[PDB]
Amino acid sequence: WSSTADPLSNLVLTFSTKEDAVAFAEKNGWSFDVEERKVPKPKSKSYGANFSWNKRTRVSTK
Amino acid sequence: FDNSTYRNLQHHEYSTYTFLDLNVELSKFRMPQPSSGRQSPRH
Repeated sequence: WSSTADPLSNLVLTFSTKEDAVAFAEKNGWSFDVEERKVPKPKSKSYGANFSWNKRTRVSTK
Repeated sequence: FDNSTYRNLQHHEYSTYTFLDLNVELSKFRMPQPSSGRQSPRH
């Protein structure tokens, strides 16, 4: 079986914002690394572009 | 003038290549085709 010796291997906390998590980590004395939130960028979707007269976006199959 | 006779009988002598032979014959009558500017959508 898989054995461990650190008691915090299953500790995961949930926070509403990054600032709340940072404050909680700071008051508990834990050194922290913060990674910024990644949001997918908005994209331009056009169904008609599938059938373009002169562009490469024309599809060869459906 | 009379309505007794059936006048659509030329299709009884149509062969395997009649349609495409007519297309080959029609080829000389057509206007130049438009162009999209590239050889294919993959070009």
